[PDB]
Amino acid sequence: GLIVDTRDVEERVHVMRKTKLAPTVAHGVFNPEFGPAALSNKDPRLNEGVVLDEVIFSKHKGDTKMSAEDKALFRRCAADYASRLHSVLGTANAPLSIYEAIKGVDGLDAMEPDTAPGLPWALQGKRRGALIDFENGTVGPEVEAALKLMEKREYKFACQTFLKDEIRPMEKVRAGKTRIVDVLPVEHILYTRMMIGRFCAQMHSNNGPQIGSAVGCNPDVDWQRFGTHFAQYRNVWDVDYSAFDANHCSDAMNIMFEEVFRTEFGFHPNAEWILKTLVNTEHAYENKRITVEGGMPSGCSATSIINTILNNIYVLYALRRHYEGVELDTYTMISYGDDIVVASDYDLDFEALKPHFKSLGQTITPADKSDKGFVLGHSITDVTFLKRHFHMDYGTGFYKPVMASKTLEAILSFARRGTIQEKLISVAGLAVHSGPDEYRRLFEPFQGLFEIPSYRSLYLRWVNAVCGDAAALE
Amino acid sequence: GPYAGPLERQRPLKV
Repeated sequence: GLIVDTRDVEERVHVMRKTKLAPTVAHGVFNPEFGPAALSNKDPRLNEGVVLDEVIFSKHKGDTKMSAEDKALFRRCAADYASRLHSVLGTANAPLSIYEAIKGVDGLDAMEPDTAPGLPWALQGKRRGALIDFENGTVGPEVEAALKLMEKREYKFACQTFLKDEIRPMEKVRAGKTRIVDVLPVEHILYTRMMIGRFCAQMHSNNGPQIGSAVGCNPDVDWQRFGTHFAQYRNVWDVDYSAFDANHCSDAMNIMFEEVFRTEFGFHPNAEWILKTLVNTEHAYENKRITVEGGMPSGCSATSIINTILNNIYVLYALRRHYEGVELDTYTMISYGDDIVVASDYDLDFEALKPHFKSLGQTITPADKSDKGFVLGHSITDVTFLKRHFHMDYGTGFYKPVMASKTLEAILSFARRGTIQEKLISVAGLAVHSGPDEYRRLFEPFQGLFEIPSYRSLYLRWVNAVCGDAAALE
Repeated sequence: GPYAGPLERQRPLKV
């Protein structure tokens, strides 16, 4: 988005720290071009002389303002998508009773028991459980207060800013491209799902090429569902954005909320508000406290949904801004946050869409970095969604998600002390689709040191998930 | 390449 002022005031939020990820026995075998993100502005590997802070906030290249016409077009693309959305989700998007907004409902998972409470709960020292009784299902001291200042529309907050302790490609590592996570005051999160937690519930439940959402899916089995649907079309695109979240122009966000969360659909008239509050944000990075217009903060709940909705509107907006009478049925797509896959029998020219996406402030580019030219013909077995490729299972004919071996090795090369054993299991689930040989190889350097799930043990478990009958009938 | 890296997240946590 756009920085309106970089200031230094009073306190200092200590986010400075080390990485807890650590090389495993695997690292000394695969030696991945991957490594932990720079967490200290003086990290020994920072490519010569570059500042951490400098890089981190350099994604806010500004906030694209739109022409009254482009606006009206977006508002039309929203009124159309938001239509076909609720028309399939029903208007069961009413609010949530406090209790539900904590324990979740059929679909929506229960709020996070205890993770970074945000501001001002930290410049005060204490947990979420130390404010809200998570075991119970209701508020607390300052909680119900904030809850009412919000209820009356008085509430205003500040976004805490975290650092992403994660594995990244050695290049981006040295470039100092450590990602940040705006962790908001937990009451804001609570009221958000109280406003649209029911909307999100249905969202998760009906994920698919229909509503164009992937949020709430289980890639391990929904890959068959998805795979087949995208096997009908002529062309398949694997679009790629640059800081998708950070570049959502103020006008886009404000207009999307307005059109997608109307009381006309059963929402509360404070849905539009609580969402509009996400536009102009204040971020506290140590002693620094910055004001950021535009762009959506990656950290708040519903983030993936909001981004998905956006991503869907952008595709309709962009196309109409170049084609003749484009309708939602002209194409088909499905996105998860910013990750996206589009399909259409028409031979659309995404290369001619860079501008129309630019009008929104989104720089689009093809995934497979080859000749960076939006080519055609591409099929389901070229694109990569959620870092998982669509592979035909030569054993059951069903599709299975395969992560590039390299990328997998990276996951196995770094693990915080002692978690190895449980991760090796989790990660093992992801690697079973790389075949039996690559499975063995990816874990080969672990035998006699840990419990490696037999290749059979997992294949069979996956089989009775993609199609429970297919397991018995065979 | 772009800021878009290959080894990070996938979904929030379990469904």
